[PDB]
Amino acid sequence: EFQDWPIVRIAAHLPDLIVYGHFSPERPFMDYFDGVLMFVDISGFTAMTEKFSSAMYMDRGAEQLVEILNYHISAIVEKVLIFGGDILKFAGDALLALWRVERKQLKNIITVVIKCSLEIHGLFETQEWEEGLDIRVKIGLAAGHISMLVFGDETHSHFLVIGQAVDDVRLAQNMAQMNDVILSPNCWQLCDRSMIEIESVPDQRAVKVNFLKPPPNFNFDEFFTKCTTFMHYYPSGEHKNLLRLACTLKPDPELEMSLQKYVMESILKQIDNKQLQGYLSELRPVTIVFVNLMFEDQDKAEEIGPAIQDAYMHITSVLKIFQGQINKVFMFDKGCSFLCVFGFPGEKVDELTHALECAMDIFDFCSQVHKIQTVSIGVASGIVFCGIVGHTVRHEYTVIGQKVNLAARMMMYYPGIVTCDSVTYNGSNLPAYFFKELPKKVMKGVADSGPLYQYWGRTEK
Ligand SMILES: Nc1nc(Cl)cc(N(Cc2cccs2)C2CC2)n1
Ligand SMILES: [Cl-]
Repeated sequence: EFQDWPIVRIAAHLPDLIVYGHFSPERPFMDYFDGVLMFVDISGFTAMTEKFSSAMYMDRGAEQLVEILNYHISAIVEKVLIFGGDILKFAGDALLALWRVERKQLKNIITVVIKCSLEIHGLFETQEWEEGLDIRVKIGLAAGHISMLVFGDETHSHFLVIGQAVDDVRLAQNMAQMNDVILSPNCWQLCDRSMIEIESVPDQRAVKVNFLKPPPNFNFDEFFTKCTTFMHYYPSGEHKNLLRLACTLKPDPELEMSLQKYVMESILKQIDNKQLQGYLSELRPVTIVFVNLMFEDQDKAEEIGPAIQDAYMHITSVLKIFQGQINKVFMFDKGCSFLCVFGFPGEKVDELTHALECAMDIFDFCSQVHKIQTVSIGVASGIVFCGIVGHTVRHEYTVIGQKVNLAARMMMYYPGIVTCDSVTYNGSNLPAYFFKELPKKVMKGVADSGPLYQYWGRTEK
């Protein structure tokens, strides 16, 4: 069976949630379901990101980084897929996966997902990034009601999953130490407590898995086979050796038109064999504009949806003018954030002045969108790693680096304003009184930030 059609290559960049969705063209589009979520990332990775920027890598740092990252993350991906999970999105060295199931099957699926989690940790027992540095992962699990949001215009589409289970998995995974599997409170509440031995996490209702101790007669393979009854797209029969059913997709121009809207044009160029397959793995100077949209505690998905949509419509128009791309969209703890990048495949130009002007335009517009409580934007400029991360069958373009993290922390630690780093401030074709030098905050994962500035804008008022 020939499988290497463009439609199949596009499907590598998307979950089954999207590939096999069959939803309307209205934007926003929302749907509601239940599932179990897994959030996982890799320890010692930042350490490596640093190693690969240095001269010892002889101009092949981005190539070597992408290789070693994909070596590890593709193993995680394969575990997830063989356990029946759907990888939703990647961000750097992190990924979110979903096992969508009927409410009645949540108990047994939690068991599957815990076993998957333990098998993931098992890959990394004894593993080192390099001699002297271990590679381990941290896992959070959650379960419950999940909403999906699809937003976009006639040319581009984005999706998010939303709700308390989504917030829960992020919180769980944040409490995890290397080697941990943390369960959300609701996940512990819904699980097969007869089989899962936990310990309390101090000052938290979330719990830590110590062991899976199944009954004497339990057989995991048989249990798993029964669970597959409820997995609509588990590869089976003649396709039992495939990691994904999506590998069997056949040409279908209406489906392909829908799916391509989720994928960046430079990626589609590679997929169409009009660009070299290695061209997107690079350490390149970019400017990151990280936009955070905060909603109220009580806001439901049905009001968040339209507001994201409205914000998006303006974001995309401004980025187009200023030559920027949306690299990734995230949502947790009532903040929807857009990781925007100026300068990447082909787009290099007063990149700084424009990133700042774009940020102010976004800030001013979004601040007026109904339901958006606070807009915050962090702007940082520097060398970042760009590349397609994941497995051959399930991968995405992503950006990794200290300036990405810096922009992300700025937007959270300095809410309600537009902030920029020192590179941006100094490089800009703009006068000093357009800025305000800020108090320096101690920020998680942040270096010495260097001086940080608010972009005040062109007038006092
Ligand atoms: N809300 C949301 N949706 C998706 Cl599909 C992904 C995503 N993020 C951020 C989150 C991580 C954990 C819970 S939400 C993944 C890509 C890092 N956030
Ligand atoms: Cl870096």
